[PDB]
Amino acid sequence: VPKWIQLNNEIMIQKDGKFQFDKDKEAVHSYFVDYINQNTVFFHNLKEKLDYLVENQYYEEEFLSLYSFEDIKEVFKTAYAKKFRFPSFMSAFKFYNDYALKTNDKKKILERYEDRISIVALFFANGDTEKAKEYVNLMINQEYQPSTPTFLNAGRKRRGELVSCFLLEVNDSLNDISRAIDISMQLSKLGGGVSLNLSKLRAKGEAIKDVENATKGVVGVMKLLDNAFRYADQMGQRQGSGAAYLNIFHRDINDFLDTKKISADEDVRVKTLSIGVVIPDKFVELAREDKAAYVFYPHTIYKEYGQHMDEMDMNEMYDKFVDNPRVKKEKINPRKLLEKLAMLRSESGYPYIMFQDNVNKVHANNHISKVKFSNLCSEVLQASQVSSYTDYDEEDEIGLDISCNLGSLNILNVMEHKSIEKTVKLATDSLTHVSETTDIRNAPAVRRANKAMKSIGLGAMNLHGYLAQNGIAYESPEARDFANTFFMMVNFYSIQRSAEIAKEKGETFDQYEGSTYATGEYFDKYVSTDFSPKYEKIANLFEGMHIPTTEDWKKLKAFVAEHGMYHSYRLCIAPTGSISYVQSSTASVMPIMERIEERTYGNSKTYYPMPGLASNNWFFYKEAYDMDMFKVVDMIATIQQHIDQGISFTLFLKDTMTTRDLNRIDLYAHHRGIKTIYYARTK
Amino acid sequence: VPKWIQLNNEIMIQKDGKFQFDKDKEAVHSYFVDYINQNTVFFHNLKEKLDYLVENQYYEEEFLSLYSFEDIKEVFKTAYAKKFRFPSFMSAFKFYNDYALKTNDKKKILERYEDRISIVALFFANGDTEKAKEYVNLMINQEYQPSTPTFLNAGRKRRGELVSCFLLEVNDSLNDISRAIDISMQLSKLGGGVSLNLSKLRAKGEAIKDVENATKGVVGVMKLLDNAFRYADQMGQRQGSGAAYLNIFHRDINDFLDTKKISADEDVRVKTLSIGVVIPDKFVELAREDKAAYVFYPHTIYKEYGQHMDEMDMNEMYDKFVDNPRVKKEKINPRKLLEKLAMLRSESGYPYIMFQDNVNKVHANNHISKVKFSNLCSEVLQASQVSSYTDYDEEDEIGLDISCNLGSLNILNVMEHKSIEKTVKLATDSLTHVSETTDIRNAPAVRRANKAMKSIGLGAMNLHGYLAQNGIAYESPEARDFANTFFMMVNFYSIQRSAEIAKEKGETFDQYEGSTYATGEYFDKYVSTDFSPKYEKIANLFEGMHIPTTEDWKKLKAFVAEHGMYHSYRLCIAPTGSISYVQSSTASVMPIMERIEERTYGNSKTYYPMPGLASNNWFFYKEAYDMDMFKVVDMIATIQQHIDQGISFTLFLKDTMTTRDLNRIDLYAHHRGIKTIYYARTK
Amino acid sequence: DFTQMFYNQNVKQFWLPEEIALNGDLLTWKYLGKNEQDTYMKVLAGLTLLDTEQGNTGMPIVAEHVDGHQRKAVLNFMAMMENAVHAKSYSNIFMTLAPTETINEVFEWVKQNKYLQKKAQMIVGLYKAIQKDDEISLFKAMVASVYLESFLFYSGFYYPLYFYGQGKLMQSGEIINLILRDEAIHGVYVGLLAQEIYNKQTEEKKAELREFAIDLLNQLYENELEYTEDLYDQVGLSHDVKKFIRYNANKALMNLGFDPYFEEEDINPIVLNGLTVEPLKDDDFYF
Amino acid sequence: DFTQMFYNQNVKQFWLPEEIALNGDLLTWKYLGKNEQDTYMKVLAGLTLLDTEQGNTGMPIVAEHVDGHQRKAVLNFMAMMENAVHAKSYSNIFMTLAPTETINEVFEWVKQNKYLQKKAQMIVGLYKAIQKDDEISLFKAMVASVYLESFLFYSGFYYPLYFYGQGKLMQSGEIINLILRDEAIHGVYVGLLAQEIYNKQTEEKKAELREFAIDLLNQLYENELEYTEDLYDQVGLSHDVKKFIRYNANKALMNLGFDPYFEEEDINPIVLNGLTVEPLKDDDFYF
Ligand SMILES: Nc1ncnc2c1ncn2[C@@H]1O[C@H](COP(=O)(O)OP(=O)(O)OP(=O)(O)O)[C@@H](O)[C@H]1O
Ligand SMILES: Cc1cn([C@H]2C[C@H](O)[C@@H](COP(=O)(O)OP(=O)(O)OP(=O)(O)O)O2)c(=O)[nH]c1=O
Ligand SMILES: Cc1cn([C@H]2C[C@H](O)[C@@H](COP(=O)(O)OP(=O)(O)OP(=O)(O)O)O2)c(=O)[nH]c1=O
Ligand SMILES: [Mg+2]
Ligand SMILES: [Mg+2]
Ligand SMILES: [Mn+2]
Ligand SMILES: [Mn+2]
Ligand SMILES: [Mn+2]
Ligand SMILES: [Mn+2]
Repeated sequence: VPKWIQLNNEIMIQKDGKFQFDKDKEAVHSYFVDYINQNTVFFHNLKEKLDYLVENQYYEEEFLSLYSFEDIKEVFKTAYAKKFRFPSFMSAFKFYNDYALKTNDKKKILERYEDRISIVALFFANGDTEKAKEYVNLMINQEYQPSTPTFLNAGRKRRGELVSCFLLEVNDSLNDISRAIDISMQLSKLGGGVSLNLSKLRAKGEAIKDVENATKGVVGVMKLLDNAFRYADQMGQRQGSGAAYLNIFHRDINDFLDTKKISADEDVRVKTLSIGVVIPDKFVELAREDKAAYVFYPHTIYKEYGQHMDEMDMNEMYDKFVDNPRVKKEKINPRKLLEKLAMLRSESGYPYIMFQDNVNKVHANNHISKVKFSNLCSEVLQASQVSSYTDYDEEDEIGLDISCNLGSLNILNVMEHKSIEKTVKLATDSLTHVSETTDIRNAPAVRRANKAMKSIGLGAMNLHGYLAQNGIAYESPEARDFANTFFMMVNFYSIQRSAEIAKEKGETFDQYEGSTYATGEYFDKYVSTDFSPKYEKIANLFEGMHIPTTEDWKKLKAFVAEHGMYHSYRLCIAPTGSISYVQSSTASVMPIMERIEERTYGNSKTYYPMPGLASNNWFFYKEAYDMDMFKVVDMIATIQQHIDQGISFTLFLKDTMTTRDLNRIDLYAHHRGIKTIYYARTK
Repeated sequence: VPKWIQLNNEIMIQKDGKFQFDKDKEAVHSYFVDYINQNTVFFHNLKEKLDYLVENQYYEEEFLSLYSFEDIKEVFKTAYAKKFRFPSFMSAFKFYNDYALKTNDKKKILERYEDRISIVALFFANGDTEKAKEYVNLMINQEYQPSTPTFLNAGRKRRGELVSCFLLEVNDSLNDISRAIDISMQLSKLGGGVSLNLSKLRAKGEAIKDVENATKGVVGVMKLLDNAFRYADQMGQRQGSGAAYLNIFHRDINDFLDTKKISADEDVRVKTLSIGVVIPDKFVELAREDKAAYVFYPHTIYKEYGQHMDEMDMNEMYDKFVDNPRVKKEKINPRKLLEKLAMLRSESGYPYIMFQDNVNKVHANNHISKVKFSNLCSEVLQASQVSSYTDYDEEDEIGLDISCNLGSLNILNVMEHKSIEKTVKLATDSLTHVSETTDIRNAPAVRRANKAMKSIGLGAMNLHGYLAQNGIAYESPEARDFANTFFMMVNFYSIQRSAEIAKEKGETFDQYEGSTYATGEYFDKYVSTDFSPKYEKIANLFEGMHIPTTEDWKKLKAFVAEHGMYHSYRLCIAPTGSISYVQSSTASVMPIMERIEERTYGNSKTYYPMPGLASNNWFFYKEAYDMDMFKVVDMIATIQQHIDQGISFTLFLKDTMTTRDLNRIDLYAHHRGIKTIYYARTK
Repeated sequence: DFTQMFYNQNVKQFWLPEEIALNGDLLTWKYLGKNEQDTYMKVLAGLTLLDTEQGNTGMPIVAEHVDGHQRKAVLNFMAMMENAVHAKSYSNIFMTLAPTETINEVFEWVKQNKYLQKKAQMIVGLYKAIQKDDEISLFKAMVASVYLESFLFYSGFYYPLYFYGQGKLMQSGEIINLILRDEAIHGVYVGLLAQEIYNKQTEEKKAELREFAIDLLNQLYENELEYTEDLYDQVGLSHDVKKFIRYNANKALMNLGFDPYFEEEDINPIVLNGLTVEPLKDDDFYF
Repeated sequence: DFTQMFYNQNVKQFWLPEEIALNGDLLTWKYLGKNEQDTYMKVLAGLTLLDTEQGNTGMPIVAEHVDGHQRKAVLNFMAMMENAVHAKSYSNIFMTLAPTETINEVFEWVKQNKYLQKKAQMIVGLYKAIQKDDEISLFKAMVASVYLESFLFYSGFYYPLYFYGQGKLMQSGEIINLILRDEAIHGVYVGLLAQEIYNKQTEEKKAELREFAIDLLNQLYENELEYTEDLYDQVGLSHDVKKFIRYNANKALMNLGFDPYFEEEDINPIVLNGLTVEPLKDDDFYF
């Protein structure tokens, strides 16, 4: 057993009835001194290292060619001047096992944390040395963490795409289904997760060219997609992961849900495809009143009205569909369907829940389209337009797919440095650069939507960590007050940066004029309401930082009306799992699952205490399974009111909880304005 | 129990020690008088019936509009002038349950046999009333039978494609694999069987973009294809059928064969995909000498030589591949592989066996390409060129994909009418019309190859029926003598018709100049050898018909040299599964499986004696399982010397035959020039 | 003269319920009346009980007392079929067609049903009365086993066969036909062993053994009548089933080498409709 | 927690002797020396004799005393494999390799052999000592059964595996490998049934049962060493066979939930090559 691993395992060995938390610093120091320094390649100078990395097909020479070697040396010195030290063994282990560049044989280490940070900053700056230094300071201070794809692949010749989340609309035709399979395989080949909307596919038993009962429904396409994702499993290094979304009013909803039953037959069972359900307010209203509900055949609706069922307003068109003899529908029990969803989530954690009306009542780009589904992580909520892929030698009608490149603010580090504005603006710049340099040449809708909408996702992490290290309970009203103020500030500064970018480039996103930003309806609550902390304790946390007021929001509204917005979507809180160890932070805005994380790496078990965990803050590091999910919903709803996209919201359930408790949590989240529910985790 | 079923079931009730074969005429008479005449939609005259059929979206008006109604009436009168009577219950039952046009509710019969034949003749003639009458006489005499797709769909608005056999080349890339899946689904949607060549795909454990052990091999692509064919089930009435072919020297050959093992894991099993193996002479030579053989990784060969492994001559390149360090190969036992093939064919009847050198030593279009694989029925053997499907917005490099429309001569009726030449020429004209009227909108390579090659397949059926009804044993030398003479005459007249069509249209098939027809190397054996019957009994069967001599073949060779050849391929003997009942003929050129065919339709069982079966010829109707498979191989090889494409050759094995017997049968077939082996049927 | 051919027949008949997919019966089951479903569940539960005891007790105990390794191998195989294949197949049927509560209720119903308890008491009592080296106690248990195989199962078999013959519940029916095919050969085999013992006796002893067999049959028969009425009156079939069990009682007697006891009757015609590798040598490559 | 899983694994491993053609073994058998042929015959007879005890007594006696319908079914299936499959397979191997007179003589010799008899009678003695409703005596018999399935067979299996790993006697070696694979799962299953009894005991009773198991293992092991030298010295293999016995003794102990007794050793590479729903209440929708 490695010496550092033995030191780490001493964490759990109680001394004086207390965990030996100081053993992790010794564990990380031993890990470095005994493995990392030994296995780190030696280079006489930075010039030689850069030459070796470029010539040996490790780095892309184009982005490094925009700087004189003096500027590159200055940036690397800026990264190294901080003398950054990993506070725990797990942070350094995760970095040097996942993100640190290694020789082609995976035997030696070519990049340190400073080297990766400097390369990422130089890639972001796009030839600006001062901007590169600012990015280096942001990342080395760990105020901002680029998403795993960007952090790992930026500046590397043999790299996947820096965007890893894609949403695909599928039209009701064989050409569209085949193109969807091809695009999913192409995108999974790039390492990105693919979410597909299957609500426009006709249900099982529908006619194909005036021949009845010919359609296999969404389950056959689901089997096709599951096999496609299994085949394009990223060369075996990471199994292909895809998500399928179906509106609850789709006739195949019960068959769609049954694909995740354990007892499901292997023919119908889908193994590697995640499933989410889009629930309009109409379904919740029907279930609340216990009224018999109907699920519709999409193709009958399309023929009767000329539009897709998910392209129409269900809250208004449900009665018309029920009263239309030319629309085929199946009677269902809405409460039985809700209970089936709860039981399926308890057994497997699926499906994801998207509350469509919660998403679209605040959606700023409803003129472009309503939000119909989410991504594989359930935090992407953007307008999409379905593409029409025609026969060979015909012209395809390319629509708008969804993709956003992610980055996370480190809430603890941002608050400690009092740099919400600067961090948010720099992260927005880096995400804009990543979006601009991204070009998928096998997903026409994805490429077109990336060019037209310029969507980015700026997330946050270490909310529970920051609160616990400041003596604030995650479920307390003070925690919600802090989240309200912090995310209001984040939204304000991201909007300001988007407007500044639009002014500098003299260009907004496609169809901005019809958005709520253009009309000013977006800023109504910000100009009419105040979001400064209501608790003196929280207000003190923001000392030295300007909290935007109603006057500031009015000025920002006027500025946006004058100059517009560059990004259709800016903020989305993704789960941010792997890089949380490197950042030494709690994942996303969710509460911690366990105070100390027990992991197995090889035959050695590693112990990871929650970042900042200690005797004096043990009580504030309350585990998620012990919290009231209603309070977690309150926190997420407080945060979600300042996020234009969704928040990846996992539910942490105890094994004693019945399906009724899960249903109550779902209904409260829908009541509280929650947009999506990611996972039902049971302890 | 219907009266006709009761009469038919009286066949097996032996009276006086002999079967009551005369009950079938009574059975068919009762069937007609009590079901068909009752359930036939009544029209006052042909004009009203045609107007009703065209108005109700039954008959396409494009082909009918080419004729004045007087011409259509004359053609229909010609069809009815024969007073055609179905000789057995099964023929009429098959026609009026599979091919007769029925109302949309499937309750009434709109088409009689004469109406269907007249519609097909009008479709063939393309406006030529005399040509239409000739086609009506040809089909009503049952000398020529259009294939099930052409016969069923011709002249129908709802009709699918008249071509049903498709061969696709798959290039070694994700784009090409996705395009192959899409094209397979598109062609299955049309109801045609799709065969894919997987020999170009790199083996499992090969590198993708300098990333080793990333490729999943041909079995992952096979799983994708199996799911695609399962999804495109053609309404489910006929499940989607696809075949995958792999070269025996491919690395994945063992895994390719393991997909058909019953013991195979379900994640590897491919339920709906038939598998064929392409065996070059090199493999047989290696197994004969018991030498250790190697299976090669295709991508290593492609990188080393810039050409695909299956695009090279293995008999010339095997030693170079073995001696080349840059080529990756693993050792195998050729005799163990042959035994595994025999065991798999005994257990499941798979894989199909294609003897590549047997096919390509007589292939006339080796300049275009060698024949690398076969179709789902194992009789299509044509040159193919793989396509290069590139990224979206990139132009594709469309190759040549194989397809042919099928027709069968009725040997018994062609010999009774002494109309080999006229029947062959009319069948060639009809096949050419079907080829010219085909346009596949989602298979660019299929459509391009159809335009360029103009390949047709003219088969034959009722060989065993004709021989038995003439006192000739199937395995006897006289049977092979008759087959030799008859198929030599068929080849002569099909070549003459192809040359005449080329002269009339002024065009040959693409790349005809480099073919063996152009250089005259095709006619060497015909100008040097006489194919007249060597037995007086056989020579008498051809009395009244002119048997081409060496002088006639010299004249035809000169004529072809002058005018060229319109078709790259003319003759292929397909199984002719269900349309043989309508013609009251034995299936293809294979010997009959049973003397009396017992089948259960609905809840009533029916008996079908072999056509012409009686006490006098009972012994000549020897069943295939009782036959010496060596004599069947001899007969098929005799026929195959006059067929430019392959022949669907099913092996009929007794349960007592060991795997060594099957291996010996395959080795004798390879020795005798057999191109393909279709199925291993065990009694 | 017979064990080897029974060995071969038994092993070649080997099957598992999982070979038959049961989801195809879902609709014809849904369509039956509540009375029909109730009778069907109870009928199969009665069969399950019989096979449970035939597998756990009857076949193993007879195997223990019968001499000869081949005879023991046949009896051991038959025992395995009873509890590892037959009894289990009924649970496959139950788990497909019925919700857990209905399944729980029917198994509770077997425990408290007086006719099913009586028939189990009588049959198992005779199995457990076998004394080592005492051929008469063994004969009595073999008669009981033949009566279970060839007579007692048939009040149960009637109903799946009755549906199969109408094209209803055909997947479940396929399972039942396989079970019935097995029991027919089991009844013949055990019958032949019983006849071996009977044929060793004096005429006086034989007369007593016939009395035992006929008294036992009548006692089982009278109980089966009450069981049949209890199950089938609600579906209107009791008289028809009674004719069927009498028919099969005669077959059981015949399996024991005795004359038929009941007069012949017309059975419902629906129920009648319900019924190598060798290597390649060098010369193989030359012709 | 385990019986249905073992049911599945057992039934999916079903096989028949006829599946493997044996005649091609004569092509390597003829090339073995007299000592090799002698050892093989003696080992084979040893396995045959021990497996017969397991089929006639060991499995059926355990099936009789174990409570639970599903356990009785699995145990019945295992007994069937011993009597119907394994016993016929051993007979087939013998009839292929030796003439009738040679088979009779080898069985006469092995039947009189001191080391084979010692272990056979020790195991049978524990099966005969099981008392109705006494779980201690049942446990002791289960220990004996696990020792036979997972340990005592392996001094014998060594030789066929040794040939099988060299390319000799491949057809009979394939058969032996299938048999061995069945005995492995039999040993694991009976081991779990023994642990169930063991875990119901007090701490003092547990210590007493552990002492029983170790003492029994020691007696059998010391006799195995003598058995091994008696058979394998003439072909020079005894040292390696002894390592294989200890390795399999450790597996048998682990099957009984006990610690390994012997230090870990590497095995001969040739032999290795051979081897809670609740409903919404109309108030959950209001907050
Ligand atoms: N075997 C058969 N095949 C095809 N059509 C048949 C057959 N038998 C009867 N029909 C059809 O049914 C009609 C009535 O048959 P039937 O034998 O009674 O005729 P018919 O009055 O004797 O004279 P004809 O044979 O000239 O029709 C026939 O005219 C023909 O249309
Ligand atoms: C071809 C095919 C389609 N489908 C389903 C998938 C598509 O969403 C749906 C429509 O297929 P389309 O490709 O749109 O067929 P079509 O356009 O020719 O017919 P229509 O005019 O009615 O649109 O049918 C199957 O389930 N199986 C099949 O084999
Ligand atoms: C993308 C991908 C390809 N493949 C297989 C299918 C193709 O036949 C083969 C080649 O893939 P390609 O799509 O051709 O990949 P590439 O051309 O970018 O890389 P290279 O030039 O080195 O070939 O790899 C997989 O098995 N899994 C995958 O995820
Ligand atoms: Mg369509
Ligand atoms: Mg490539
Ligand atoms: Mn039974
Ligand atoms: Mn029985
Ligand atoms: Mn055994
Ligand atoms: Mn055993």
